[PDB]
Amino acid sequence: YVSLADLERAARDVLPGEIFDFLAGGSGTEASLVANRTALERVFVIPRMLRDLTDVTTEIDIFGRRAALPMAVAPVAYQRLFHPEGELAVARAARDAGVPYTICTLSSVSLEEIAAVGGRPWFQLFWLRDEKRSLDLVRRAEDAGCEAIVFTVDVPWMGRRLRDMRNGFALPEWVTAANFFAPATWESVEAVRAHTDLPVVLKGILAVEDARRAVDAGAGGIVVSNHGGRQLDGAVPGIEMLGEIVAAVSGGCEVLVDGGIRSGGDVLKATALGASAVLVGRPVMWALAAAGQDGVRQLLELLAEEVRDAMGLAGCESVGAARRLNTKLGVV
Amino acid sequence: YVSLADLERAARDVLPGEIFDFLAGGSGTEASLVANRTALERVFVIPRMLRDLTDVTTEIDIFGRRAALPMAVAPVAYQRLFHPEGELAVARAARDAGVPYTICTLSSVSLEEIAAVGGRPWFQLFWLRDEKRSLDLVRRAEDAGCEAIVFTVDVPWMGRRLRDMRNGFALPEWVTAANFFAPATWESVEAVRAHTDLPVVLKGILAVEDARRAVDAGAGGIVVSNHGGRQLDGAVPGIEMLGEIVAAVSGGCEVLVDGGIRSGGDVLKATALGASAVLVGRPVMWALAAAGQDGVRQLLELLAEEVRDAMGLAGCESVGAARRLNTKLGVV
Amino acid sequence: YVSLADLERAARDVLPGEIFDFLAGGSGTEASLVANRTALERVFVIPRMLRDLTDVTTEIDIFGRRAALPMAVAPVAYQRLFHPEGELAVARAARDAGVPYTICTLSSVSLEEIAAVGGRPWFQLFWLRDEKRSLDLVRRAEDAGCEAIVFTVDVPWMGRRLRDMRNGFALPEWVTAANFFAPATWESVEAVRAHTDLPVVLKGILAVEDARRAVDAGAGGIVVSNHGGRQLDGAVPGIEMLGEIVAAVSGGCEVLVDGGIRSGGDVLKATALGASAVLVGRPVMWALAAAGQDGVRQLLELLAEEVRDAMGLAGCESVGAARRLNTKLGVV
Amino acid sequence: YVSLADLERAARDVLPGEIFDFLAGGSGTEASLVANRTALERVFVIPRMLRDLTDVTTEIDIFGRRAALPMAVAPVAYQRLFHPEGELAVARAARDAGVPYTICTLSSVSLEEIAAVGGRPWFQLFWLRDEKRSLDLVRRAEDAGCEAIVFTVDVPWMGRRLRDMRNGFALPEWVTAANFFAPATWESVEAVRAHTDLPVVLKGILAVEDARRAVDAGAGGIVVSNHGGRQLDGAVPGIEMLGEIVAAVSGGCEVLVDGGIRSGGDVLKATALGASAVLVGRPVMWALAAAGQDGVRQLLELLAEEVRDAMGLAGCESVGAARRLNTKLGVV
Ligand SMILES: Cc1cc2nc3c(=O)[nH]c(=O)nc-3n(C[C@H](O)[C@H](O)[C@H](O)COP(=O)(O)O)c2cc1C
Ligand SMILES: Cc1cc2nc3c(=O)[nH]c(=O)nc-3n(C[C@H](O)[C@H](O)[C@H](O)COP(=O)(O)O)c2cc1C
Ligand SMILES: Cc1cc2nc3c(=O)[nH]c(=O)nc-3n(C[C@H](O)[C@H](O)[C@H](O)COP(=O)(O)O)c2cc1C
Ligand SMILES: Cc1cc2nc3c(=O)[nH]c(=O)nc-3n(C[C@H](O)[C@H](O)[C@H](O)COP(=O)(O)O)c2cc1C
Ligand SMILES: O=Cc1ccccc1
Ligand SMILES: O=Cc1ccccc1
Ligand SMILES: O=Cc1ccccc1
Ligand SMILES: O=Cc1ccccc1
Ligand SMILES: O=Cc1ccccc1
Ligand SMILES: O=Cc1ccccc1
Ligand SMILES: O=Cc1ccccc1
Ligand SMILES: O=Cc1ccccc1
Ligand SMILES: O=Cc1ccccc1
Ligand SMILES: O=Cc1ccccc1
Ligand SMILES: O=Cc1ccccc1
Ligand SMILES: O=Cc1ccccc1
Repeated sequence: YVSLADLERAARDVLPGEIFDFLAGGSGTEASLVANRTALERVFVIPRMLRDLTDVTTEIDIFGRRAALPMAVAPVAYQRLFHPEGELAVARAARDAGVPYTICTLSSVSLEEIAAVGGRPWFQLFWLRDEKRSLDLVRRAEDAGCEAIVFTVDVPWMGRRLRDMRNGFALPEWVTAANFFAPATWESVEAVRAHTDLPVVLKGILAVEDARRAVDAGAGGIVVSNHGGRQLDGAVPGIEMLGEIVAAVSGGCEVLVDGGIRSGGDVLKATALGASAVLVGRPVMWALAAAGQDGVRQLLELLAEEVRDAMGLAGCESVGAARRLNTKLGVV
Repeated sequence: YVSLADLERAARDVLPGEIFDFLAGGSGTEASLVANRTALERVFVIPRMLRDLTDVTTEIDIFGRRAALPMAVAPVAYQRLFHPEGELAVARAARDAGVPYTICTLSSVSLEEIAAVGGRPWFQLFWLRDEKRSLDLVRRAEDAGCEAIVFTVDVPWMGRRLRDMRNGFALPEWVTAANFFAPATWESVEAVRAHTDLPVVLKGILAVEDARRAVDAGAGGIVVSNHGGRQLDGAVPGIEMLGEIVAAVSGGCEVLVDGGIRSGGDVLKATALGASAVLVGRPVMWALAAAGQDGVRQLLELLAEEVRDAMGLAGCESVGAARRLNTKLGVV
Repeated sequence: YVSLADLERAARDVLPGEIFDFLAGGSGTEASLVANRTALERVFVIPRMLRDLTDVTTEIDIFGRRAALPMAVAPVAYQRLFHPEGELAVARAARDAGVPYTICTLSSVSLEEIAAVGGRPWFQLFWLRDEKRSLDLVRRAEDAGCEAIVFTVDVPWMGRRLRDMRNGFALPEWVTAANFFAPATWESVEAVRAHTDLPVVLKGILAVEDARRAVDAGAGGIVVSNHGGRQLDGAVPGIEMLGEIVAAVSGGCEVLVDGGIRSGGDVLKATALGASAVLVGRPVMWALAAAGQDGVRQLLELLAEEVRDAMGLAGCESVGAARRLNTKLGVV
Repeated sequence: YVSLADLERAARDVLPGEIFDFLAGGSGTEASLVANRTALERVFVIPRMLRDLTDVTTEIDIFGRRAALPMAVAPVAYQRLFHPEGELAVARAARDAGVPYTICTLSSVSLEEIAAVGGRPWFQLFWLRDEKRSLDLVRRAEDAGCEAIVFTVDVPWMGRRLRDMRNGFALPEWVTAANFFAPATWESVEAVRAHTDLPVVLKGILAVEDARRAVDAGAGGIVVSNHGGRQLDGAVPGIEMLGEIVAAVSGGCEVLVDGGIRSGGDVLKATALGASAVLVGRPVMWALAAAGQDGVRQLLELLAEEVRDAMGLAGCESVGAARRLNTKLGVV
């Protein structure tokens, strides 16, 4: 595989159509799904030349741990839909690559099983029916050795995914929510913050004032995101809000971005716009579908080489240097 | 049906081509018809997160009455072209959904018949040959229980609809103007205002100074509109003027918009740009053609669910909150 | 015919390909030819409503004569290429419609013959080999009753028309320059100005400072133009310079525009951007090819109806009112 | 041949696919390769009229020598891939046209052989393994009569050219680096500057501050360039940075540009944006592939005629006048 797009073609060949559509799809007309790509494609980097590249490193420190790349695997529910080893295949590959893996509340293998793989597991939270049960998922994750709580804040309920409606998609019998909902509010955030000493990271922030309030609320991070175009159809891409958000928080929490990251050059763009790191979703699932654990490993190796290549071509010996790159908007 | 576009495909299957073209078409090169869609597609919403959604409501108060959604059925002439029950089918569905229905001067069923259906009927006025006759349509509508007079101000004469010219389109013998023209001026507006205590709503305003003068003239509302691209070919879309107009009137009348609204997400965009409410035209006729009254009911149910979904995903428990959302222009 | 585009299809059917390509083509990659259309299509008009349209008139006064429309027939060389009656057919139709016709230095019928048709003939000048001969064409035109000298200033030499090169195009033997060159300068302009009391109109101005210098030089008008994309490939469209030029001359001469005018709505756009009038080239030749004099008459009747329709839909009882319309740039 | 695009079609016919792909390709998704073209196509020139064109000249003085056109042949490695005479064919044609030819460090004929052709040879440097060897290539080039050292500064390592990866491309046995690497830094630049009295020209500058530092470092020139989209995928086109860079250096060194120059009109655009001169890469290789030396001669003759045509149509008797032209950005 020489690009992430080789993995999409391979996954489309193997997966049943309805499962590929569950993975690929967005809400509504898929305007936000398409815009994630449009927005990255319009961004051009202004590279620097003639800088020392003796010791180029793609490593970052985030939430108290070194990561090999400025990237983590996004939370994607129900990974046994894609391969029989599901979450465990992906988590093992992530661990071996040195990148954090986000364990989902709707994982198809229990969070404790996945955490036992090792590595840098984070845990993604959906707010449940009651405060007490939500907090017991958080405590389970903490007890299992997860390093951060990624509280998804863009899902008061799930968006309208028309592909899934048209296909009548449902989980096969052999895929379940192995860890076993209500709209979250700022009160819910405070309940979680008070319940754990782990960093709380709010995923699905797009308004500048929500980013500021996240810092004020004691978040350790945010993920600037439209949920891969799966929630509000017409929501702005995160990449379009990122520079404004980075300025507004002015170092008060880590600022991650996701949506449409499909290469190491896209990772460079995100960092040049101010991101601490990115999440990658769909491509990880394509690799899992195509070739299981070894597929995910190959994807992460490819991304690592693309990120190193882009950084050095742009004159950046470190991710911090990449954050200081300037950008220019173009057309098409 | 899971989107309004499913209803267009269904209506195209059933209607005779020349009738579909009367419905679908615009004037000239159809530049304004296309631009209505282009303009909405370029608008992205910046949603808010973590707000209380216990009691999300899509209701609004307008012209002294509660409406179930921030939407009314636009005036569309000659609805018996589309289904044999024509206006009565649509009016019954609108009533049962709690949304206002605009009775046309060129209705194919008499205004009194349609008003007798109940609901929240408004009445759309075309200025006639003489002041006295125009005013007698207005008084008829008022006597029949219509709640607002929607004075169409963008039709000194009808635009050049080339599809209709090419097809040699004419009304079938079995469709007539069941209520049975000259260019309206500001004097005409004053004559109507003096003749009725109902709110007068000027439909087809696009210039900012015309919006201000409408308020000064005692209008209770305006509809910011290029008449669905059927009048001046090259007229700006209403959605492109709306934010400027909302600012200029600064609460002095209700500001509605129409043209290309095709989803609850489009309704959210319009409200985020400052609209009090939208009108929907073509899609209502697609539903009527496809399945009569029950079709229109299904369309309104679908729109209601899309509007609620979009509002809540965007953090809005009320339409007023939606009006306070910010937006960003994108590409394609 | 219900649009000017119906006439292009008709002309393409009848003309030999190499002649159609001589007519249709531009220089180079045809970027400026395409951009003339792109630029008009991006312009949207903000129409006004509720104004008195009792006496809508499309007439203007220009160069001391009333014209029926704010339009003249552009200079197009060698009109016998398109129809055997050539210039005389077009001139007769123009006369009968009340619009000026521009007689070309490279006309295929002598300027005196064409002037004898009557109407409002103008005369287009290419600068010759020597001052004395150039001035004798000007004096011939004046003696024949031409009303204005349209000095073409964008042709130091002819552009590179690749269609014509690829086709090996040459004039048939039966088409000649019936009135029978060097680069013009500002000195040439002064020589012409001193030689005639007719208004001198400089055609092919695009830089703002050239527009100002034209006024200072005693021009009675300019035509803001890239020569229909036939001269510099990459030259800005005139419509893109027009508003800036209108502001800079601040009423010191008439400011016409050409390039891509294909409807009465395009005429309205040009006037809203500040043009006194437009020239129309290719479409007049399409009508001539399709149906001779009667074709040109039908085209002018169609344009007159489109201009009246657009003006009134936009609330303009006069061309001066149209000049006061505002515009908004859109997309696609 | 009447455009440079006729030469691409001819080269595609003759070359083996993998060699055509080595020539045509870019890195990654080829976004920067495409953007070079997009960016030029969006630029429109505002031509001037009525200026004296008695003695139009396309000549410039650069690096102490007259050149016939504001253009040089870009460095392209391994020209024997394209034709058996390789570099010698191109160098002879360049010499006979009066335009500089850039001899590559990775030339397939030795630099001394190519320099012996005569003309205005420049020499392109890739930084080697050690300072001493790099400097001995520079001294070789100087001893052979090269006039400038074009130090390529955008290649710490070669970009990821996916076409070449997919094709498994390798040099045939009969093509070698006939003159026979590490990342260059600002120290490397100083070492070269101290070693030669020839002008040092830094090729691959895109950041404004890198342009300024180049002047401060004693460069005689820069080439504003993204390496034809072959290095960082997502790097801004040089043409998009050029105006800003020209302003920042404020005459302190020559400022060249490359990437996508495909006509004399593109040369005019570059000069209007402030370039001293352009480089042309791919098209020279197309001509070499199509017809060897005589092909390159025909290409240079065509470009010379296009540059003269564009300059004069734009009112420019000299390249300096062309630099004073203004431009406007358009769409598509
Ligand atoms: C099939 C699928 C399932 C997802 N499940 C979750 C989830 O359970 N929790 C969550 O916070 N995000 C979820 N996401 C959103 C991703 O975490 C991420 O925001 C999104 O996929 C955008 O990134 P991409 O373009 O890299 O896929 C899901 C995405 C997909 C495609
Ligand atoms: C077939 C048809 C007939 C119409 N008749 C009228 C009318 O009688 N009065 C009026 O004010 N508007 C009329 N309109 C305009 C609509 O009220 C509305 O402004 C327009 O359809 C734009 O909305 P849409 O894109 O939702 O269709 C008509 C529209 C259509 C398509
Ligand atoms: C076939 C052809 C011949 C032309 N000949 C002349 C000419 O002799 N003199 C001149 O000033 N312009 C000439 N023009 C330019 C036109 O006057 C006008 O500027 C141009 O056609 C743009 O308008 P259009 O898009 O309406 O064709 C010619 C145009 C065409 C298509
Ligand atoms: C096949 C190929 C080989 C190249 N080799 C070199 C090189 O050895 N050194 C260098 O500085 N640039 C090299 N370049 C880049 C060119 O000098 C130039 O920057 C680029 O081709 C952009 O111009 P174009 O669009 O005119 O091709 C190469 C380009 C191509 C296409
Ligand atoms: O978009 C995220 C998602 C998560 C679980 C089920 C369906 C969708
Ligand atoms: O159906 C899954 C879900 C997840 C979070 C909130 C609401 C629903
Ligand atoms: O307007 C900001 C922006 C940022 C990234 C991509 C597109 C737009
Ligand atoms: O565009 C509105 C309309 C109304 C009646 C007849 C024809 C068209
Ligand atoms: O033909 C219908 C009509 C309506 C209003 C004004 C003029 C004409
Ligand atoms: O320029 C304002 C605007 C508003 C909505 C859509 C497109 C443009
Ligand atoms: O573009 C104008 C023209 C005029 C005469 C001959 C060829 C072209
Ligand atoms: O070939 C026609 C012509 C016209 C004006 C200037 C130069 C050439
Ligand atoms: O930038 C001004 C403009 C004017 C008309 C069309 C396109 C652009
Ligand atoms: O892009 C330039 C190049 C040079 C030598 C080998 C391969 C590529
Ligand atoms: O492979 C060729 C090369 C050239 C310059 C730097 C690194 C590699
Ligand atoms: O924004 C500057 C620019 C310059 C040339 C082409 C495109 C953009």
